[PDB]
Amino acid sequence: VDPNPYPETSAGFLSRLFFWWFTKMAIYGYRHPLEEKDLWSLKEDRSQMVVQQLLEAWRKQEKQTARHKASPRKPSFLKALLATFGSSFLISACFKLIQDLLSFINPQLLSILIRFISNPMGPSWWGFLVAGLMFLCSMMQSLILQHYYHYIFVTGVKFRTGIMGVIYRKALVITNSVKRASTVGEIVNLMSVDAQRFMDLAPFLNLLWSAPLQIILAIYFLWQNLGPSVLAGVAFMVLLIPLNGAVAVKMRAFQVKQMKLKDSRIKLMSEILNGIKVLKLYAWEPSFLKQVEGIRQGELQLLRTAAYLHTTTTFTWMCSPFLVTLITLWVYVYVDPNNVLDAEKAFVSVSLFNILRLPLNMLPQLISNLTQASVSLKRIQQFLSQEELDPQSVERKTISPGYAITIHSGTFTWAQDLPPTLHSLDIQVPKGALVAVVGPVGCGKSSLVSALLGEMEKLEGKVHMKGSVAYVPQQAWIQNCTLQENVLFGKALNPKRYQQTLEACALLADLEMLPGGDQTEIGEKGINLSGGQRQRVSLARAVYSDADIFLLDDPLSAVDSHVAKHIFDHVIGPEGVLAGKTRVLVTHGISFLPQTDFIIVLADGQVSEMGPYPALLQRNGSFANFLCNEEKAAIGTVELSVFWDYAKAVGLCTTLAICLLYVGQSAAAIGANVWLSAWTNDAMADSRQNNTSLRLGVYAALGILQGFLVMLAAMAMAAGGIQAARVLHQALLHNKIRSPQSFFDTTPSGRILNCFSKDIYVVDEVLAPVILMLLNSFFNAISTLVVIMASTPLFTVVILPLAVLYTLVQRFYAATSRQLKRLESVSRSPIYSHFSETVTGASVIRAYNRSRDFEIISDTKVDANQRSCYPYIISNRWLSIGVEFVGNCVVLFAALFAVIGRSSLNPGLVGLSVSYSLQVTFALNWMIRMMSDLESNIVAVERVKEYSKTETEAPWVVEGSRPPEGWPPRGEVEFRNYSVRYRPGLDLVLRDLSLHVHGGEKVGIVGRTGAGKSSMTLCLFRILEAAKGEIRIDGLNVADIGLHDVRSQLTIIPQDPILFSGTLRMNLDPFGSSEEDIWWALELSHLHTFVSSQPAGLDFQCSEGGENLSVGQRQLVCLARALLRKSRILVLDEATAAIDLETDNLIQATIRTQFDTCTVLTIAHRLNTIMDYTRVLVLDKGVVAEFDSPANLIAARGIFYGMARDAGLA
Repeated sequence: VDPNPYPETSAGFLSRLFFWWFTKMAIYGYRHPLEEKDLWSLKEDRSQMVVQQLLEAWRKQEKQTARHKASPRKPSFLKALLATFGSSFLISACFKLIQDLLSFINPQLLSILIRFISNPMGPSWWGFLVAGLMFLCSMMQSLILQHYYHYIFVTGVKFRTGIMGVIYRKALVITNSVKRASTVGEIVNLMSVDAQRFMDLAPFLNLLWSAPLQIILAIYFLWQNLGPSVLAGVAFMVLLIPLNGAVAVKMRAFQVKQMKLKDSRIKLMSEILNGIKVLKLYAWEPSFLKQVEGIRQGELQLLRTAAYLHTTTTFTWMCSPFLVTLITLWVYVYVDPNNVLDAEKAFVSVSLFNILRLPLNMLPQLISNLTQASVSLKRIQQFLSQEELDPQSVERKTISPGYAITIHSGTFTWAQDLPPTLHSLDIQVPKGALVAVVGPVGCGKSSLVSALLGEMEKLEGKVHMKGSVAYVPQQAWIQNCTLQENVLFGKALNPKRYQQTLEACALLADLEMLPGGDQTEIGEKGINLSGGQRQRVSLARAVYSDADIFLLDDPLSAVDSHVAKHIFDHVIGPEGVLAGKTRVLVTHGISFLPQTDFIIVLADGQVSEMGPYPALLQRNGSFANFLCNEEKAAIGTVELSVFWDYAKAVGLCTTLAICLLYVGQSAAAIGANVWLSAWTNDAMADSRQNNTSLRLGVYAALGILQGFLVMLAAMAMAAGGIQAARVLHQALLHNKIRSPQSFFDTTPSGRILNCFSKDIYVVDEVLAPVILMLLNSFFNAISTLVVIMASTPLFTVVILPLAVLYTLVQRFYAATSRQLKRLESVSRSPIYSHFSETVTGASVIRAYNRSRDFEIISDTKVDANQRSCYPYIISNRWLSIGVEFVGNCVVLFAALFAVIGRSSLNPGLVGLSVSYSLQVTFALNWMIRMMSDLESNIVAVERVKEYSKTETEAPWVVEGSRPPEGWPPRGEVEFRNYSVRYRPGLDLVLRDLSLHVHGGEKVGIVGRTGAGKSSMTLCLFRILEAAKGEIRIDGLNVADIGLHDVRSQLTIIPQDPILFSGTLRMNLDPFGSSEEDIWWALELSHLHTFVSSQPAGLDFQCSEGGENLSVGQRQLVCLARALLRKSRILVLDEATAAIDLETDNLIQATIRTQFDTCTVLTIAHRLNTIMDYTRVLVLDKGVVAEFDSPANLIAARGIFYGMARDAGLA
């Protein structure tokens, strides 16, 4: 059958009520990695079926829409979504009415226990029954809610897969104008945004009837307990919905302001990363750092003015429950003097204030989602009802005799409003005749091919065509698959043809040029083929199809003219493979006209000439005018060390204070109730007390001490996470800028810029708000468990068994959930990439009669996300049935221990223990969601930590070794006994060099390819350390002096000119240290006339990569920075390979005239540049051939002479 089947199918009453069938995937995920082939197979939910049902309705209603508009009553998707999925929502309503009405039993059974502990003369059986019936009503409420959630969430995965398939079946029949009116980006956003909103509205649709009920019964059952006063309490819960929203608007304002400053830092980093060569060689690295720090300081201050908007959310979650209990039990005591609080009317009016809170807090979200989704159903109903291509404008069943294409009196217009492109066209191409439709400028002709494929409106006329059609478009379409697929579109591989077709189009050299061969992937996610390459693949698809009629549109566009004749003779023309086909070629040239059997030339939209090429010459009418014209990383567990690194960064001291202020808030709260639970016993023990002031006041103060202490903690985990961000980024930017040259070359820049963008973002704006919620929920649960154990001291035995069961469900859940939420992210993207190709290429997909095949390639892509969405929706139900059993066992054991020990408890303590215990599940579910976000998001402190530790280059400046006074002036660089290599683990690239250069003579370096000439420039600047020997300059080894001082004193006109974005003020000088010289050198380099021309002058803006300035000007720009440096030695590099002579000529005279009194060492990419140099060093395979004059080398027949004859210079 199938190797892996949806487990549900086979399960019994007890494994399908408690979701025990997800157990095996859960155990497997933690230990082994999960892959797309271990995900279960969908039930026979498969898109093919869901889409069928949604379409059937639209058709009935739209078929009846001809009737509905005729009786406007436009067809409505809403009536189809409701007929198709409407009976299922009605079942889900009943599971919600039973959870809503079985959640008010437990608050009312509590009132019976707090009215038993009061009567000593009651048989103990009454108590043990209320303890059991308070666990059964709790079990029946969980196993029902978690079975409504399975239906509401699975219905979401089926609205998205049904409004994502009625859209992809309309894009393939929509007329040309609608595609032109809306950008393809907007049309693939009726699946990306609009269908996905329908999946997220699904959970909050049955809250338009529940929320307005749980809030109208809870207020009634609190009217009975506390009187009209409970109305004040609800006001302080209905006036926090406005306030929490106001904090949120002020947060977005902060986030948008930040997204401006972060994007600036990433851009200056990108430019530093993509130029770390010249930034290091010139000593500019100390300066480009201060530019990045200045932008980081601005980002850090803006994060300080957003701690205050996160302390406010911790105050509402932690201290809002107490404030409703104070306003309510304050108004009640005043409103009338006689009212007396008892345990029932103070701990049953607290368990009924929690049931009101989850529903009243989700009333704002329901209005947002049900209002964003009215916009979507308006868009998803416009696309579904726009006009469609006319299926029978062209006639394919039969044809007029001895012909294939006949159009009589046909006029075609792209749009009803637009001017008609073609008028009364008449054509009758005979079978197998090459007809070339050539016409003058004014374009058109195009409308001939698109008219025949049926893609324009036949306002008047008739078109008849017979046979299969193959269309080569004006702009080619390449599918996202392999080249071998593009060549055979939906065809079986006859090897002979595959050889005949590619080679006949000469794609054979191209296939060898393809790195992966013909099997390579082409498309957006593929090697980018050349424009001419694109046209050839398209022609190939057609030639393989072996179709009866070939409508070719300007295939000969980007093709090489010489190569094109070969394609014409081999495939298009009479001697070519396509010789019995009927071909209509729309071309704009006279070269191929003689070959054509007959030529259809037309003027405006009216045919002018219908004759052979000889006839065209004799006609001499407008034809004459036309002629003249690892595995662990995939699981992702986080080691306990990655949490000791965040702590050391925040501060070990700030971390103690956050805890000792959260263990001081708990005490205050766990005591403020021990005061209510001593005030609610005042009436029983003594008939009347006058102490209501001393008892209201103290409770209000102990509550305010909880609030003062939690705000001080929340403000110390939000100002202690902006000390981690400063410490962690400031060190990545320092180790990375100083990393040795090899790291930049071996490691792609894309990875380094990932760390300075996405990972430094999490460390700053995500971890601090998710560690203030793991703590909040951990302390709402530790307080709740301390009261029960103190009130009934034996409840302790149960805490250790239930804690093991709670840890095990979290360990197995997080591991599996993470893997499933990654397999889903990778899967979702393909569904959208296919839609964009179907909208862009729908004319080739339809003309080759392959529309169905392309509707099934979608269903195999919308049935690969579902196979990973379903396993996740079940996983959050196998956990929610484990946290709910370790939360219903606290209600049974906190009410089976009060009844065992009735004699020592009092009505109030039994109320305080049991009341709290009904709220363990909310706290425990938040602690599992928040512990999972921290483990997923704290991988970032691991990467920032590992990039920061790479090895570093020698000190930029070392004291005690400062450079000697005026050390460069002797100007002689002696290489002595030196050996060097690019990376540890490679063979020496230079060997034992021994040289002495007289100060100032121009020693050119001439070398064979593979002689490591490029090592010479790097070795002098200590980019690469000396493996053995020295490069002492003027008696001073460069090794002893600090790397930075030596580099600044020397001039390098680098091979690649780089202009980082900014100002010519900075590009010429970042330090900026002569006020007037910047112009003088620039004209010396013939650049000032261009600089003065632009009105701005200095500070003319230079784009990213200095793109605005032309390469030639940029090369001189290098000469300019150098012109300012004025060092004793000058080092050129790769002077010219493709650069123009005028700049090249300019450089050599200037460097000869201005750099004359200096040692000049020029590596030479062309031996032509090195002429008249006093002493020339020839290098071969790391050996110096000789040190003598160039003419002398020629007379002595050195390797240089062999190169000189290669140039032929002499």
